[PDB]
Amino acid sequence: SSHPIFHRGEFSVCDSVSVWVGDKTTATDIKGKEVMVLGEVNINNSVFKQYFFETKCRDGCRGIDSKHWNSYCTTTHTFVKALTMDGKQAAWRFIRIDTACVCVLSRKA
Amino acid sequence: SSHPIFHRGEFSVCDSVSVWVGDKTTATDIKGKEVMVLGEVNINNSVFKQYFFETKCRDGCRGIDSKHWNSYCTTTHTFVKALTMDGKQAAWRFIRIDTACVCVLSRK
Amino acid sequence: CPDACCPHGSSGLRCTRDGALDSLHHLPGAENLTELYIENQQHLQHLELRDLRGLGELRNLTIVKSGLRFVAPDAFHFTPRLSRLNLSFNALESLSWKTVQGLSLQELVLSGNPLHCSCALRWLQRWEEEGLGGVPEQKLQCHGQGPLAHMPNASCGVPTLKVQVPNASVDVGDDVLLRCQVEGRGLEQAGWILTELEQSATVMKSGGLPSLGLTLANVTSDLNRKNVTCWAENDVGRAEVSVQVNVSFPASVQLHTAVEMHHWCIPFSVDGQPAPSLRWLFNGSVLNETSFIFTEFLEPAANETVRHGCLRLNQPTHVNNGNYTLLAANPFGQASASIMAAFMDNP
Amino acid sequence: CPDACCPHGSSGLRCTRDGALDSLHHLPGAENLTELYIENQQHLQHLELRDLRGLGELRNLTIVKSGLRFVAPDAFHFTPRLSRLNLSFNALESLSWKTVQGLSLQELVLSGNPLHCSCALRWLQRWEEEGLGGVPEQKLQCHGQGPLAHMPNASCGVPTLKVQVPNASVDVGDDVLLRCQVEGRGLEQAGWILTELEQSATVMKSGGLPSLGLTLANVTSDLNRKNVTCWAENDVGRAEVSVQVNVSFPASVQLHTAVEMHHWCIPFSVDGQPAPSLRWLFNGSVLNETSFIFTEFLEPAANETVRHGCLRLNQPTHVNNGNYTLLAANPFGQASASIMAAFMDNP
Ligand SMILES: *[C@@H]1O[C@H](CO)[C@@H](O[C@H]2O[C@H](CO)[C@@H](O[C@@H]3O[C@H](CO)[C@@H](O)[C@H](O)[C@@H]3O)[C@H](O)[C@H]2NC(C)=O)[C@H](O)[C@H]1NC(C)=O
Ligand SMILES: *[C@@H]1O[C@H](CO)[C@@H](O[C@H]2O[C@H](CO)[C@@H](O[C@@H]3O[C@H](CO)[C@@H](O)[C@H](O)[C@@H]3O)[C@H](O)[C@H]2NC(C)=O)[C@H](O)[C@H]1NC(C)=O
Ligand SMILES: *[C@@H]1O[C@H](CO)[C@@H](O[C@H]2O[C@H](CO)[C@@H](O[C@@H]3O[C@H](CO)[C@@H](O)[C@H](O)[C@@H]3O)[C@H](O)[C@H]2NC(C)=O)[C@H](O)[C@H]1NC(C)=O
Ligand SMILES: *[C@@H]1O[C@H](CO)[C@@H](O[C@H]2O[C@H](CO)[C@@H](O[C@H]3O[C@H](CO)[C@@H](O)[C@H](O)[C@@H]3O)[C@H](O)[C@H]2NC(C)=O)[C@H](O)[C@H]1NC(C)=O
Ligand SMILES: *[C@@H]1O[C@H](CO)[C@@H](O[C@H]2O[C@H](CO)[C@@H](O[C@H]3O[C@H](CO)[C@@H](O)[C@H](O)[C@@H]3O)[C@H](O)[C@H]2NC(C)=O)[C@H](O)[C@H]1NC(C)=O
Ligand SMILES: *[C@H]1O[C@H](CO)[C@@H](O[C@H]2O[C@H](CO)[C@@H](O[C@@H]3O[C@H](CO)[C@@H](O)[C@H](O)[C@@H]3O)[C@H](O)[C@H]2NC(C)=O)[C@H](O)[C@H]1NC(C)=O
Ligand SMILES: *[C@H]1O[C@H](CO)[C@@H](O[C@H]2O[C@H](CO)[C@@H](O[C@@H]3O[C@H](CO)[C@@H](O)[C@H](O)[C@@H]3O)[C@H](O)[C@H]2NC(C)=O)[C@H](O)[C@H]1NC(C)=O
Ligand SMILES: *[C@H]1O[C@H](CO)[C@@H](O[C@H]2O[C@H](CO)[C@@H](O[C@@H]3O[C@H](CO)[C@@H](O)[C@H](O)[C@@H]3O)[C@H](O)[C@H]2NC(C)=O)[C@H](O)[C@H]1NC(C)=O
Ligand SMILES: *[C@H]1O[C@H](CO)[C@@H](O[C@H]2O[C@H](CO)[C@@H](O[C@H]3O[C@H](CO)[C@@H](O)[C@H](O)[C@@H]3O)[C@H](O)[C@H]2NC(C)=O)[C@H](O)[C@H]1NC(C)=O
Ligand SMILES: *[C@H]1O[C@H](CO)[C@@H](O[C@H]2O[C@H](CO)[C@@H](O[C@H]3O[C@H](CO)[C@@H](O)[C@H](O)[C@@H]3O)[C@H](O)[C@H]2NC(C)=O)[C@H](O)[C@H]1NC(C)=O
Ligand SMILES: *[C@@H]1O[C@H](CO)[C@@H](O[C@H]2O[C@H](CO)[C@@H](O)[C@H](O)[C@H]2NC(C)=O)[C@H](O)[C@H]1NC(C)=O
Ligand SMILES: *[C@@H]1O[C@H](CO)[C@@H](O[C@H]2O[C@H](CO)[C@@H](O)[C@H](O)[C@H]2NC(C)=O)[C@H](O)[C@H]1NC(C)=O
Repeated sequence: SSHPIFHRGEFSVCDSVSVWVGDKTTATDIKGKEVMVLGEVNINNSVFKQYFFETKCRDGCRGIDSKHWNSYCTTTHTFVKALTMDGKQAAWRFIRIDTACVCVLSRKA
Repeated sequence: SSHPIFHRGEFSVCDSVSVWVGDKTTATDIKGKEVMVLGEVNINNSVFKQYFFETKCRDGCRGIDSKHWNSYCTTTHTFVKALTMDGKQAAWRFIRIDTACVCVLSRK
Repeated sequence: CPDACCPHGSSGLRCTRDGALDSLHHLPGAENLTELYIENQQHLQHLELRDLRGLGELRNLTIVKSGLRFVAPDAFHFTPRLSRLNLSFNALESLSWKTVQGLSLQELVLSGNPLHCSCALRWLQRWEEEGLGGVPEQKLQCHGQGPLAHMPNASCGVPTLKVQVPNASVDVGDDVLLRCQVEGRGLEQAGWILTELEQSATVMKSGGLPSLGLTLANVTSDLNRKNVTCWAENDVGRAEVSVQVNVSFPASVQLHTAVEMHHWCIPFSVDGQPAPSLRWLFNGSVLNETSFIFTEFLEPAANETVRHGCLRLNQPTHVNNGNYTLLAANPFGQASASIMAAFMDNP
Repeated sequence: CPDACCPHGSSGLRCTRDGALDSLHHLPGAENLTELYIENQQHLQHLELRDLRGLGELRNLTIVKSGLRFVAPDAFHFTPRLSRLNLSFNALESLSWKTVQGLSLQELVLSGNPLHCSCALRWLQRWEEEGLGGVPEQKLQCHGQGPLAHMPNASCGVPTLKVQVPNASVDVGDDVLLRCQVEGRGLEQAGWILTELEQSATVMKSGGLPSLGLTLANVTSDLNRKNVTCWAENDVGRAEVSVQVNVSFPASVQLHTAVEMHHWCIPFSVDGQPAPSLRWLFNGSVLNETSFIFTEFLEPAANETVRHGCLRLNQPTHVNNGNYTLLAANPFGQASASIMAAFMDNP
């Protein structure tokens, strides 16, 4: 840990972790409604296991001027198409999934 | 107008902008290979024109302690599945798209 | 000067010898000074405001060695600062409470003094435990003797304080009468404090000492969020308690054009008392708040009934584009405000 | 004292009159002083360092009105500071350059002086244009007269300098010999400057004035990035020029555990002279860098051939998990280092 980079490197303000999520069963759609997420999908005769690339906060932010600001890191989302279920309606709908971790700024005093 | 929120609300260190991209024709796959994106796809029925939700940096960062840190905002990505032409055949592959705008720190 | 005083050198008037104040106010030499040494003096029995009649900027006052038996709760009224006051080796039977009156007095010597322990000394008592005026180290005790910085404790108390507001809610242009009942066994002065009640006609003096009448006539709404306090001073300390009015007026509401911060926000401002209940409508139909679309209030400001906040949208899409109506309701009816918001285009 | 000097008040020695320094060095009273006023005397012709024999912190020195005419490059050598030097109204024909030797002198008065304009005043020339020592306003002019702060300009210059490195490359344990050619007309002193060559055996004195010979024998790699400079001083000014050596040795290389920061990074450190060309392998095969996976060098540190950096990976997935190999190559051959990196568990 004596490498210069541990000092002169480019750092994140908020630390994240990225994983493949494949056990997702529920999610909320573009309308904010809780919908069911299937585990496989049929894209042109080819059965696919539904997987998602998700990034979330690694559970105040780094480099912030704490004299003047309260702050914290938080997980933000993206909308991605997915085979879901609303009744006997299997559909190709956009759902909400973790995609980044950003710093939320807040003035103090 | 002057509303208390412009002072007491929760702001971003970096400003972004979300849009819906439906004219994407190329993208890079997970192998970093450049691939062709189908304008449409179809599930055992009619066709869904392929659209993507993207967020990039909106034209240093806010609230940074400029005494010890340099900083800049930059667009990060995410991997999303998509109907692509691998340079040989049609396939469901993960492509790289803009997904957020974050702050990058560098010591002074 | 010199003749019976003023040696020292710097900012100092030194007369450690004998009475000579009978003419130290007419032609002393310099109204200013900073230290006065009056250790040792036959006369000078009652120290009063008339004895320090000389607007000074003194920090050290020594009145040890003298007759000084009484010190009218006033004396040090002239000298604003005062950090050290030495009244030791004297003939003081007690030191009134007011006496000090927060002078940031850093050192207070009350010694070799008769010092008969009354309730009126609990303050001294406290200054000890609190360890404040630099009392502790002196080992003060009680005259006649029931000896010291020990002492019956709970039998001594400040006064008790209740203020009965009217039973019934209030509406603008009413009268509101109320009483301040002080119960204790000290018993000295009393009086209400009105912190700027320009918006109403007040009428007090409606009482003596068991109860203090106060009435606010032809009450406006600008009575809201305004402390109405009452006094009390017993033979050792003071208690003041303060209530509020709450007068009622109709809801008012306004929306501001949606803006994008960390989350999107439709800024709102609402007034009314009772405070209105908020309700949103999206395109004329009720909007159910969820963890992504919810109403949020900022911290309430002091002395105001008006509330500020946001309809908060966590990454809304074109599907959230539309007309947002905020409904504010209280017992007088309902106020309404609407706004068009577009967070995203929608092919 | 008093007798002919020492009045003033603060750290001042004032003798505005005839010279009497003969005993102002043996038993003056205080070697300390800050202002010296000698704007009047009968002697004082040759001012040398001896005339100032006496450690002191002087900021103002007045030697106007006197007789001085020859001030050898040394004088004020003692007073390290000195901000204002007034030598006006004298006999000084010319003032040697080296005199000031960057003493931060803020004000320099030279005037009513014969001031024969020479090349040996191009320095005051500069000082006037550059507007440095508060020369401008004085309106100095030449003695005999070819009048002033005008003056043939191109006919005065500093000496020229080239230093010839061995034309052929070098390898460790060789003899590196070289000459420093100073070409001009003023012609005074010369001499190399070695910035610590503790790792090599230097051999100088091999030159006179037209050339200065310097040879390093049995040369270690610790010669790299160590400035080798040489002097030059004409009758008016100084020029130093410096070159370097570059001794070659084989490539060395190491990789560190991959670390996730903003971007993932496989840190690396590589040395070698000549500096090696780099190439990466992923699982034994060529890895072609992209906009998302590329090599990035940190800024090279002071005098050290070693380079540090990272193979930067912009949001790599499990498909990037594997063995990463860095290959450092130069004339001597090639060094290699490998490391396994896991960025994400696979499905
Ligand atoms: C006089 O009018 C006041 C203004 O409408 C009213 O305010 C109070 O309302 C309730 C009373 O129980 C309380 O509000 C709570 O505050 C806590 C935090 O302090 C919250 O966690 C909770 O959700 C709720 O908001 C407060 O006591 C106070 N709130 C305000 C508006 O500041 C009084 O109730 C009312 N009293 C009289 C004399 O009728
Ligand atoms: C003898 O030692 C030299 C030390 O000064 C050294 O020179 C080299 O300097 C750097 C690497 O150390 C490189 O220069 C490049 O220059 C280009 C154009 O300015 C830049 O775009 C690039 O980033 C880099 O700075 C070269 O490797 C080399 N520079 C030269 C002289 O071309 C060498 O080891 C050697 N130099 C000689 C005399 O050949
Ligand atoms: C990344 O790949 C490297 C080469 O493919 C590999 O380098 C070395 O791996 C091990 C030790 O780290 C050694 O391999 C052995 O070499 C002996 C001698 O030839 C053989 O008898 C034996 O069968 C085995 O191959 C070598 O030092 C070298 N590999 C070779 C043979 O080229 C790295 O180890 C690898 N990264 C890691 C550390 O997993
Ligand atoms: C009349 O004057 C003020 C309002 O105009 C009120 O004051 C008080 O304000 C706060 C209440 O929000 C009191 O409590 C704060 O301090 C305590 C420390 O004892 C903390 O726990 C915390 O910070 C509380 O928020 C303060 O004690 C007091 N402020 C002052 C002047 O020091 C006052 O209450 C009001 N009269 C009443 C009771 O109606
Ligand atoms: C021999 O001495 C030093 C090596 O130990 C060299 O130094 C240089 O340092 C940097 C170049 O890396 C430069 O610093 C000067 O320039 C900057 C930018 O213009 C200014 O901030 C300031 O004027 C710095 O002093 C110079 O190139 C040089 N520094 C100086 C002026 O000594 C040095 O270059 C080398 N000898 C030479 C001159 O070749
Ligand atoms: C007001 O008068 C007080 C008494 O006159 C004075 O108390 C102090 O008195 C002197 C300071 O001059 C000190 O006491 C000394 O004690 C030693 C024994 O240790 C004796 O030998 C000596 O003669 C003198 O009495 C103490 O500093 C203190 N007295 C004690 C011991 O409690 C107050 O300080 C004074 N108030 C002020 C600051 O104006
Ligand atoms: C989003 O929908 C709102 C409807 O709730 C709309 O409110 C207003 O709409 C119009 C223009 O402001 C007005 O509507 C009136 O409706 C009465 C009903 O009897 C008619 O008689 C009258 O002629 C008029 O059409 C009102 O100002 C108001 N509607 C009411 C009464 O609630 C918002 O305007 C709309 N978004 C926006 C700001 O365009
Ligand atoms: C070093 O000694 C210099 C000689 O005494 C001195 O020169 C200056 O002397 C006074 C300073 O107050 C000024 O003289 C002027 O003379 C003109 C001509 O009559 C007057 O019109 C004007 O009112 C003023 O008296 C000048 O500033 C200057 N005079 C000259 C050329 O000798 C230097 O100032 C002194 N260096 C320092 C420490 O500043
Ligand atoms: C009234 O008179 C003075 C008003 O400023 C004060 O006195 C004191 O001043 C300082 C306070 O710590 C102390 O003096 C010592 O320090 C000074 C400063 O270095 C020195 O001259 C020397 O060491 C002094 O002994 C003393 O506490 C006291 N001054 C003295 C020695 O008379 C103070 O506010 C009050 N005087 C008192 C103590 O009654
Ligand atoms: C050399 O000795 C002293 C310097 O160590 C000189 O002194 C003076 O110093 C400055 C100028 O150098 C004078 O001016 C100060 O005050 C002005 C206010 O008008 C400000 O602009 C600023 O603070 C300046 O620094 C001082 O007035 C004076 N010092 C004193 C005694 O206060 C001294 O003049 C010089 N001797 C000579 C004449 O050779
Ligand atoms: C009376 O003086 C005592 C000092 O002993 C104060 O301390 C209290 O400490 C405890 C509080 O939890 C209890 O022991 C008592 O309340 C009290 N101590 C006793 C026995 O007196 C106390 O605050 C003082 N009481 C008053 C007048 O406030
Ligand atoms: C000789 O005098 C000339 C007079 O111009 C000097 O030229 C410089 O003049 C300015 C400096 O005060 C600047 O404009 C430049 O540094 C330079 N003029 C240009 C732009 O060429 C010159 O430096 C002096 N020294 C010699 C002999 O070169």
